[PDB]
Amino acid sequence: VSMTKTSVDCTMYICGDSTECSNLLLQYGSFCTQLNRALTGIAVEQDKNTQEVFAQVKQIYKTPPIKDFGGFNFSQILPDPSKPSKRSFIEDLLFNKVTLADAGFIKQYGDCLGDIAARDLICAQKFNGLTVLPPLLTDEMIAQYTSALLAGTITSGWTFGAGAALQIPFAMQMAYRFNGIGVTQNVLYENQKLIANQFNSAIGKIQDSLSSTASALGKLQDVVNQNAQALNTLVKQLSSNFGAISSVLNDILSRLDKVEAEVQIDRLITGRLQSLQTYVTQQLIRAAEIRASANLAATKMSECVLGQSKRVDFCGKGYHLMSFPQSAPHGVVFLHVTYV
Amino acid sequence: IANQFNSAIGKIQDSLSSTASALGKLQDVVNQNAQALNTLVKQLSSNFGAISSVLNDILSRLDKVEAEVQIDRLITGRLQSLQTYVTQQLIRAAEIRASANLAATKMSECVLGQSKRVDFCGKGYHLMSFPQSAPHGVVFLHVTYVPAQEKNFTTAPAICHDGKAHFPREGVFVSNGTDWFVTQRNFYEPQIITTDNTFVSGNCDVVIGIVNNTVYDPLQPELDSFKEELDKYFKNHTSP
Amino acid sequence: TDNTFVSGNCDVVIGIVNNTVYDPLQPELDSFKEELDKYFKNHTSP
Amino acid sequence: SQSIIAYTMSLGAENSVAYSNNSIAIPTNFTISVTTEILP
Ligand SMILES: *[C@@H]1O[C@H](CO)[C@@H](O[C@@H]2O[C@H](CO)[C@@H](O[C@H]3O[C@H](CO)[C@@H](O)[C@H](O)[C@@H]3O)[C@H](O)[C@H]2NC(C)=O)[C@H](O)[C@H]1NC(C)=O
Ligand SMILES: *[C@@H]1O[C@H](CO)[C@@H](O[C@@H]2O[C@H](CO)[C@@H](O[C@H]3O[C@H](CO)[C@@H](O)[C@H](O)[C@@H]3O)[C@H](O)[C@H]2NC(C)=O)[C@H](O)[C@H]1NC(C)=O
Ligand SMILES: *[C@@H]1O[C@H](CO)[C@@H](O[C@@H]2O[C@H](CO)[C@@H](O[C@H]3O[C@H](CO)[C@@H](O)[C@H](O)[C@@H]3O)[C@H](O)[C@H]2NC(C)=O)[C@H](O)[C@H]1NC(C)=O
Ligand SMILES: *[C@@H]1O[C@H](CO)[C@@H](O[C@@H]2O[C@H](CO)[C@@H](O[C@H]3O[C@H](CO)[C@@H](O)[C@H](O)[C@@H]3O)[C@H](O)[C@H]2NC(C)=O)[C@H](O)[C@H]1NC(C)=O
Ligand SMILES: *[C@@H]1O[C@H](CO)[C@@H](O[C@@H]2O[C@H](CO)[C@@H](O[C@H]3O[C@H](CO)[C@@H](O)[C@H](O)[C@@H]3O)[C@H](O)[C@H]2NC(C)=O)[C@H](O)[C@H]1NC(C)=O
Ligand SMILES: *[C@@H]1O[C@H](CO[C@@H]2O[C@@H](C)[C@@H](O)[C@@H](O)[C@@H]2O)[C@@H](O[C@@H]2O[C@H](CO)[C@@H](O)[C@H](O)[C@H]2NC(C)=O)[C@H](O)[C@H]1NC(C)=O
Ligand SMILES: *[C@@H]1O[C@H](CO)[C@@H](O)[C@H](O)[C@H]1NC(C)=O
Ligand SMILES: *[C@@H]1O[C@H](CO)[C@@H](O)[C@H](O)[C@H]1NC(C)=O
Ligand SMILES: *[C@@H]1O[C@H](CO)[C@@H](O)[C@H](O)[C@H]1NC(C)=O
Ligand SMILES: *[C@@H]1O[C@H](CO)[C@@H](O)[C@H](O)[C@H]1NC(C)=O
Repeated sequence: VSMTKTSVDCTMYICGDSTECSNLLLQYGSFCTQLNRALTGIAVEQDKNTQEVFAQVKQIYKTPPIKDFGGFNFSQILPDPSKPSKRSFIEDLLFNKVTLADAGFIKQYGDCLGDIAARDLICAQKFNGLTVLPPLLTDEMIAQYTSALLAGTITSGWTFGAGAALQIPFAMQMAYRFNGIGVTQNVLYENQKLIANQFNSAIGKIQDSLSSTASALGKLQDVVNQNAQALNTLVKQLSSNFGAISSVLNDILSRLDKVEAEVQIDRLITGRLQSLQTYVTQQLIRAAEIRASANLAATKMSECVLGQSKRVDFCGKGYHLMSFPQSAPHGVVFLHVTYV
Repeated sequence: IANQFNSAIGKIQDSLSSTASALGKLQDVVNQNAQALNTLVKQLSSNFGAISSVLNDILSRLDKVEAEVQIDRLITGRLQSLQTYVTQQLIRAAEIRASANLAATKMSECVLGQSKRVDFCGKGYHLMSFPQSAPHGVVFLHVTYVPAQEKNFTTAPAICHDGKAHFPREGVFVSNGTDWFVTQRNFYEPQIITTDNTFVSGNCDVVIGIVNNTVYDPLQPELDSFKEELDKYFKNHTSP
Repeated sequence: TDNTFVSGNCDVVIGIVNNTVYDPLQPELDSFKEELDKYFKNHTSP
Repeated sequence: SQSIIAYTMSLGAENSVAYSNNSIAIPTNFTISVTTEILP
């Protein structure tokens, strides 16, 4: 649904506190503002992508105190009241299963210097002018929007999508579903205890699958890994000579006088300018893959969660009954329920 | 329905006349096109380390053997400025294509049709949509049915009348608290529960939450009214 | 006749099969004929 | 008396929908809504 926001300031990346270099970098004109402006365009689009996927209700629905859903057991996908973050059991699995780089939540020297400065990459990225901004919506606010869509789905069916939420008993909602897939509603009511046991058992396999297998969240970990590998590659390009006598502007300025320091520095400015434009082009292209994924995820939220879909194999494999959204780090997970 | 629609179009007419914050998606495209060209024109001012931003000054001051070194800096920085503009435009143009293919999909599914897709053709249940042109874009006026004034009702998944269980053919069973009816799912038009409104399957022991009420047979008053005719004829024909 | 609808003669449909179609109004009218005959049979006596 | 305030954003109006195992809400009336969607 999104990727890590980043701002990279052209000045501390290229010139790294050298005012001497800064007076050369101005000779390349508006390239710095184009980079800053670009990355700001990507960073605002991450909040928009998250807003369009999750904020599909203007009302925060909540579940009734009595869980009488006709024998269906949503307790594993609904919020847990006992937890300090209002995640469901399946969301707390999904949140452990992705290993992040920089949430943006206040990095403040004591964590940055000394013992941790060896193993941690994220502090060194910050020291070189690369910064990761936090999302507009916390993982608590995504968990609340996901709760509203799920509590709306189990209490109200599709009606909370089309207008105000209208209560219906859950076995009568599930009958309107069966009728949608061309199965007559008495096939639910005559088999309801079996249909609930099949659903409750199937939700149990999601618990076990997510607890067991390492490959499940590959579509999300490969976003976090591309963010981290591109940032590491951009930090590593500060090591490059570009044909100058040193990788470090302070060395060149220690050794040389202005007349030829300008020639050694011009090379480092050039290549560094080229290293940022490469990263920002790669990030603009990636951001278009993530926006194409977010617009699909918003379309699936609208058509599989707020509704029921006639579209074959769109809302999982089978004939679609309903779907439950779940939050994940930088993503969304749909539990599609299908009649097979 | 016509007065609600005529008033709703009247609010589009007023809204578009009133508020500046509406066509922001289109003005953003014109602004990004204008900004990118202004930035590419401003890059002609940049020295790139040459003695001047202006190519004729270098050709005024210097002879070819070193004018070419000053020129090669400007060629390099300018050529990098074009590739930056053209990459930005190639990327942006893919966003406008994605927007156009969505607009073509909405033209096909919302204007040339009616969509069962929830929230694809405006907020509500989709009835129809009207396209309107705009500078570099399209506006769709989506027309939607939205359910408005609700009442609560008691309901049941089935009715029991003769140990046989009954389900609606279409719609849902509702009760005002004293009597029972079928209504269509999305609008309250209650009807007497009959063998035309409902279908039978199995007996009342399997359906959780089934309720007792009579189910009317509309053929029975015909055969009853003809039984009264039959008796009055037989009673008369005791006399001849 | 409530599970099915009628259109055309059997000569046009490729692969059509013969079977009875039940009319649920017919046993109502048949039971109404047995009721009519028991009334007329009793009516021989007065 | 105007100033810049800062606040945690409200996601929407909080709403406990009145679910019960035998209760249904049905609309007795409707509004035709016309809504504008804008695309490049
Ligand atoms: C909905 O399904 C839930 C998951 O199966 C179920 O919760 C589970 O219920 C069992 C039986 O009560 C618990 O088993 C444990 O019970 C206590 C817990 O302190 C232990 O002392 C026992 O040794 C035993 O391990 C599960 O732990 C419990 N799982 C969770 C995640 O809570 C619900 O009860 C079902 N809901 C309804 C309404 O039936
Ligand atoms: C539940 O819905 C029922 C059907 O609309 C409704 O019953 C109907 O109530 C009206 C009065 O409000 C009756 O109207 C008759 O009243 C007397 C009867 O002797 C006559 O003088 C009048 O001319 C008129 O015919 C309806 O006859 C009656 N229908 C039936 C089938 O009994 C209930 O009142 C509703 N209950 C609630 C709680 O809203
Ligand atoms: C819905 O209507 C049903 C028909 O009126 C009714 O079923 C009847 O329920 C009673 C009580 O369970 C049974 O009464 C008999 O119970 C035992 C023998 O089974 C005896 O001890 C009693 O003396 C008495 O004979 C009826 O036999 C039963 N009738 C049928 C045809 O099943 C339901 O109880 C009603 N339910 C509700 C909630 O209204
Ligand atoms: C399906 O049921 C049909 C009605 O019972 C049946 O039609 C009958 O078919 C036979 C053979 O074609 C006809 O028999 C007559 O054929 C000629 C005259 O047409 C004579 O030489 C024979 O002696 C005999 O009279 C029936 O007349 C015909 N009935 C009707 C109403 O058309 C189909 O054959 C059955 N098909 C199958 C596969 O079961
Ligand atoms: C269904 O909802 C309709 C609104 O969406 C509602 O229409 C409104 O009806 C009232 C009267 O009940 C009208 O009020 C005006 O009526 C006349 C003038 O026409 C005056 O005497 C009144 O003082 C008042 O000005 C509303 O103008 C009308 N609104 C619209 C948009 O037509 C229906 O009444 C509702 N229908 C049902 C069956 O509940
Ligand atoms: C639909 O019903 C809900 C709740 O159930 C009703 O509660 C009583 C008021 C009574 O009508 C019972 O027979 C029903 O079972 C209604 O929700 C209440 O709304 C009012 C404000 O209008 C609020 O003060 C109460 O706290 C709400 N109660 C609960 C439990 O949430 C709702 O108003 C009914 N809708 C309509 C259109 O009548
Ligand atoms: C509905 O809930 C009540 C308690 O409020 C319970 O007694 C009843 O058995 C339930 N009925 C059904 C059909 O689930
Ligand atoms: C009674 O039967 C006679 C014929 O036998 C007929 O003329 C008369 O109209 C009948 N009246 C009624 C009320 O059926
Ligand atoms: C079906 O195939 C059989 C041969 O297996 C053939 O005799 C028959 O005519 C075919 N029937 C139809 C309705 O096509
Ligand atoms: C026969 O007719 C008489 C009235 O003439 C009636 O009392 C009796 O019950 C009838 N019996 C039958 C079997 O119809």
